[PDB]
Amino acid sequence: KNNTHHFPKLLILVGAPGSGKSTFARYFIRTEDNWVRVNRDDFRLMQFGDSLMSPFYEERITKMVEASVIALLKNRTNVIIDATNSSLRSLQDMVHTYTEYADISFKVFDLPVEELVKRCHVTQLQYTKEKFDFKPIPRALKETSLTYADQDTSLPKAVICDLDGTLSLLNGRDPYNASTADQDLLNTPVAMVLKMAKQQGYKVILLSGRENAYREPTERFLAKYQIDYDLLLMRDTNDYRKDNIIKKELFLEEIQGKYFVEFLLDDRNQVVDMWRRELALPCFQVNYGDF
Amino acid sequence: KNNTHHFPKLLILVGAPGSGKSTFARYFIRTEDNWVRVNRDDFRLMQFGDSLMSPFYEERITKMVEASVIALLKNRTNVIIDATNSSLRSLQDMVHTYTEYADISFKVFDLPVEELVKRQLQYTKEKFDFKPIPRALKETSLTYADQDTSLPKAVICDLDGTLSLLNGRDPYNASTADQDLLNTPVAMVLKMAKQQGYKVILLSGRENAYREPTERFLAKYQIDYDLLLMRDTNDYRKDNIIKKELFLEEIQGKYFVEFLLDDRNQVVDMWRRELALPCFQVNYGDF
Amino acid sequence: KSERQFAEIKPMFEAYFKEEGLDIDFQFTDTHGSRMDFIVKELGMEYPILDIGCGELKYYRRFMRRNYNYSHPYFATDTDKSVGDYAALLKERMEADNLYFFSDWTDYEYKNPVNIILTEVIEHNTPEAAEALVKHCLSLNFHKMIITTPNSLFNKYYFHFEWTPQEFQDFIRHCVGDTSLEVTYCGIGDRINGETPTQAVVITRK
Amino acid sequence: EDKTLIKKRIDWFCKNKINAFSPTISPAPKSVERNEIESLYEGILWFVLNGVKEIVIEKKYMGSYCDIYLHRRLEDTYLVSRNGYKINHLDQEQCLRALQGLHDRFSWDGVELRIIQSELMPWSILGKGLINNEFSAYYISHEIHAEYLVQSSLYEKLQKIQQEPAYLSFVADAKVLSAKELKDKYPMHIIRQYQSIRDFKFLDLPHYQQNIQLFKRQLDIFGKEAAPFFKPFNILKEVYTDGREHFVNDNLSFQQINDDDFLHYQFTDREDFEAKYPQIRAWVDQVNQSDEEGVVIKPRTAFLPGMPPAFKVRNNDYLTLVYGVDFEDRLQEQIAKRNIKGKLRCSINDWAINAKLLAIPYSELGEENYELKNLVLDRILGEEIENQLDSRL
Ligand SMILES: Nc1ncnc2c1ncn2[C@@H]1O[C@H](COP(=O)(O)OP(=O)(O)OP(=O)(O)O)[C@@H](O)[C@H]1O
Ligand SMILES: Nc1ncnc2c1ncn2[C@@H]1O[C@H](COP(=O)(O)OP(=O)(O)OP(=O)(O)O)[C@@H](O)[C@H]1O
Ligand SMILES: Nc1ncnc2c1ncn2[C@@H]1O[C@H](COP(=O)(O)OP(=O)(O)OP(=O)(O)O)[C@@H](O)[C@H]1O
Ligand SMILES: Nc1ncnc2c1ncn2[C@@H]1O[C@H](CSCC[C@H](N)C(=O)O)[C@@H](O)[C@H]1O
Ligand SMILES: [Mg+2]
Ligand SMILES: [Mg+2]
Ligand SMILES: [Mg+2]
Repeated sequence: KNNTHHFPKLLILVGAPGSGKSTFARYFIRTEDNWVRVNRDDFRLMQFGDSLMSPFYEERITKMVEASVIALLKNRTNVIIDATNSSLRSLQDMVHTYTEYADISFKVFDLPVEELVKRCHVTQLQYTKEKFDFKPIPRALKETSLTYADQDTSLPKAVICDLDGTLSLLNGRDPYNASTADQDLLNTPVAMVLKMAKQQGYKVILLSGRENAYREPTERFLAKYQIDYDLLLMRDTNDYRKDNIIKKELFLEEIQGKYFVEFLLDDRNQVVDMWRRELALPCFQVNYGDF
Repeated sequence: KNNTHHFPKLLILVGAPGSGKSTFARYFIRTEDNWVRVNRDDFRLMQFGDSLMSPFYEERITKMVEASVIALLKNRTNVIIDATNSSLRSLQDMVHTYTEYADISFKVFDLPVEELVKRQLQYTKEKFDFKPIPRALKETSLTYADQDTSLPKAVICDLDGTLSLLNGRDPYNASTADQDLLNTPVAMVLKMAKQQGYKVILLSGRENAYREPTERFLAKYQIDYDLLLMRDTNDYRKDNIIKKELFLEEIQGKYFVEFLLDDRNQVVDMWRRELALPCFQVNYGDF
Repeated sequence: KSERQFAEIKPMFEAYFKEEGLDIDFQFTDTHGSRMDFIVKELGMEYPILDIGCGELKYYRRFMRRNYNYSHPYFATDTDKSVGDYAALLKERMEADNLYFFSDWTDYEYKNPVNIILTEVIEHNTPEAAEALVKHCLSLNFHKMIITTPNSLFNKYYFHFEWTPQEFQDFIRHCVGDTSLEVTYCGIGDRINGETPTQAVVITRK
Repeated sequence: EDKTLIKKRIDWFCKNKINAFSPTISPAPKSVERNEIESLYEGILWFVLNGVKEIVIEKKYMGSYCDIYLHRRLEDTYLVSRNGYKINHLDQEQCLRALQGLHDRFSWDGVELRIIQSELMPWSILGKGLINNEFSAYYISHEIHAEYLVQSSLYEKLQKIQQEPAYLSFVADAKVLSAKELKDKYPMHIIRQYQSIRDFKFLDLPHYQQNIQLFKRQLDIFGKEAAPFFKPFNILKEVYTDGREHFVNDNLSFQQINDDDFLHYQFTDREDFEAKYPQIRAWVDQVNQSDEEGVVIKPRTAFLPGMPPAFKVRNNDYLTLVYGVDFEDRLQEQIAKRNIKGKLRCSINDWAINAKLLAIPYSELGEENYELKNLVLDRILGEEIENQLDSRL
């Protein structure tokens, strides 16, 4: 080390109603330099209402709060956050959700209940059981501990390639109508992997989210660009379930336990997540997904 | 094919202050099922702002309006927007930014200014036409940069998070990098890489100071490599720009890049959207 | 109100009806669902199913809070414009993710094997277009098909058409004719001197 | 509240061009003082205490709330109910016939509609069967029961036992010793019998009958059938052909839209009333002897902010239809369980919504007026909530 390196800050205001956290913040964002406030209550005011809502709404408000904080923290904007939360399951969670993006800090607002209900309510004390110790928590990463899955190394070496948008760019084509798929263009770098792949003992298995009905226009595309493959695995005709569901079935039924997958090449996120997160397998992501 | 897929609905309420859009959306939320409001004004209020602020706040607000809308659409949730803009196309950005994500609908609240100030003018004024757009897509090919296909064909590979698993090391103190771990499938790529006419080139953010413990890690796992470009010791600036530089000095126009294995986002973007090179991204890297 | 409670009263009511000259086997669940139970049990959860004739009741049941892990998709069809529109409203992502609803039979393309449900249907709407629908279904690549209709002999006991068994049995015979199906019959619901209120066939392809 | 089916209802309120809903009405506040459960006095005094200088007194009619949408073309008028619905299951001929009383009292040059709130008469035009199933059934039961008690030797034998020395011995040495012993009165054998007697509710049989008969008499007046007619009482607003509208805001409109029926009009401001109360009470008691449900009191101008639209005073005779045959007797106990608030809380909201509704111009009603739709649902909630009240007020 030796070096200076700084990340934005997330300042979590922790405390009860009336305890003066929104007042501090109004002063704070007005005098400090690069700060944005995020209030949960202000959010559920776009949806019209007083500050408790449907477990539908509150789950959606969470989805938004988190997105925004991350959105900003990513932008190197400091974020103060008005935790009406106050618990521990909240706090520890809050910390999990955030620290990796920025340096967390805390500011408590304790205040005698005799004084607290004099900010005019509903006479209700909260879970203030001075826990956790509110020591600042610098940014932490957690994950360079990559651990795959214990696949039988007796089974024959094999790689796995997505077709749509990984070995075969659409070039305008309709995503769901892969009949016109012999016009498709080659993502040569992936093509080049599959080449050198089969130069070592590697079985090359094509696994695709195309209707099986479009098998023929596919085999055309493949032999047109001279792709040397072992299996061609395709989605059942009239299936239409999500990609990762039908690909995973395909994986477990066929590939699984019959081969030893050395890695996978794919494009869209939904699928990459499944491969990595559910099946615990190395998968390289070739372009950008987020379809 | 005929399955058809169904996407969330984003509904822009176009009108000018007083119209009726926020009163519609009030009824529209309480009566419809899966719908959330996203109003730019309530975000200002979150910063303690009357209306209109520093271009700073305005810009940072925007970054979290798009955040909160996309975050919702991806949770498959219909989203309504009180477009307090409706400008001579401030609508098109709004449409270009989202159409990737949802079926876009409009509902213009037109009202004569004599009635509109039941509390001046507001120009219509357009060839816009409010046709409900489906979902979009695009990014329909890859502009892989014209490369001199005569230079020795070679591949490029990050160390940290790609080939070298930290196993909980200090990512800034690479002195112990020799007791680090191998991401075998990444290494398996470099193995077959060599055996084909490829020069394997390494390229790191490790300051040169920690080169000994690097070369040891490589020898230990018997990694076969041709170059090893690193960070100038005590350079300490953005990981991203260092590699960018090293490339344009050492590798650019001196080899032929077939692809790059990398891990951290900041970098993968640089490869794909600045230098227009192919870049396979092993595993997740959000920092 | 309880199954256990029902267990103690059952023999009593049953014995009472013997002396009146009636063997009755009383059942707690109610003909419907007494039936829907039988179907779910019989088919199983290992093939995707084809739900011919549906307000949605059979679909929810195939999902039961993930308790039955339904891996496949779910094919469902119906003529009622009502049902179709309700099927639509479910593709406003009130779940129904693996629901393909189709109206024209030339829209069912799935070339893979399927388990089939002819809920009530072959009477309580169409008549001898039954010969049609049942014969069309038999051509489909299926594993197991279940058909249910009223017993008509059961009408004695209450207060479109309706076949007796034998009437029904003939219908099935003259739809399989000569193909290598295996076919077994049985009844569902309260039984009185042999007759239940709904008839059943379990057709399995050898 | 089911959203997919409230969405339904609201669309109808819009489709049908309805321009107003309705108030609930709270009874007059207690008078533990005068033992009148709905106090003519304490209900007028409540108003002067809150700023009325002029109030009006209308007879309260026994029918069903019906907003009349009088069009100049009498042929195309319609009737909306207590809540948001059109009434069209009446003889729209026979109805229009009764409405011409009202129609011919006006001048419709340049006036195209006149929204008038009235009582559709009589009770059984929509309420019969609720009359048959509930009310006449309560009556008959009690009347049958009373026949039995009178014809039957029952009450007699009980009274004879209640005299014997075996009993009484029991009721004394048991009023003083507590569930004891055992009460070696043969088990339980006696402890049952003599305990069940004594705890038997005797009834002043004649008084039980007189009570039953008052119920009958009342039910006979209001509850008998039934050639449709109207008792109009307030003009909500007048709608001109020339676009413009006139928000009436006057309950005294009354003496114009029908009802040459005696109302009255007093200026009781700042307790020169009390000396004014004896005349208003003197006439209302003429009204009650005169076979009516009771009386309603309203601020002379229909809408006042933060106010209820009215107070009702149902006489005690009529109230025996509401409470048992024995309201007369257990008068005090129920003055106690009573709280005019809650009603009054809703009674102000309903009216105050109703006026922001009436506020929307006739031309604008529809499914594209989301201010309409908001006010409605708001009003609809008010229903869902107000219905959960005592439901005897
Ligand atoms: N030191 C103080 N002295 C007097 N009044 C104060 C002080 N601090 C805050 N207040 C007042 O107390 C009231 C509540 O404060 P504030 O709005 O900060 O509550 P809060 O903690 O944000 O509650 P919520 O969770 O509802 O946002 C405000 O009206 C504020 O003006
Ligand atoms: N159709 C309508 N008829 C009558 N009044 C209406 C109607 N629509 C809205 N209003 C009233 O107009 C007032 C302000 O309108 P509204 O709140 O809808 O403006 P807005 O669309 O929110 O504009 P902005 O959000 O840009 O400020 C509110 O008091 C509301 O009750
Ligand atoms: N002169 C009048 N002015 C206003 N309302 C009257 C008049 N005469 C009769 N009514 C009726 O009396 C109603 C309230 O009295 P009543 O107790 O008979 O009905 P209700 O069932 O209590 O109505 P709610 O339960 O909605 O209060 C009014 O809604 C109206 O229908
Ligand atoms: N030829 C046909 N094709 C598709 N549906 C048919 C049909 N003939 C009759 N039907 C349908 O069969 C249905 C039976 S109702 C289904 C019963 C069962 N309780 C369940 O919920 O599943 C009706 O809705 C009717 O429209
Ligand atoms: Mg793909
Ligand atoms: Mg890296
Ligand atoms: Mg009445």
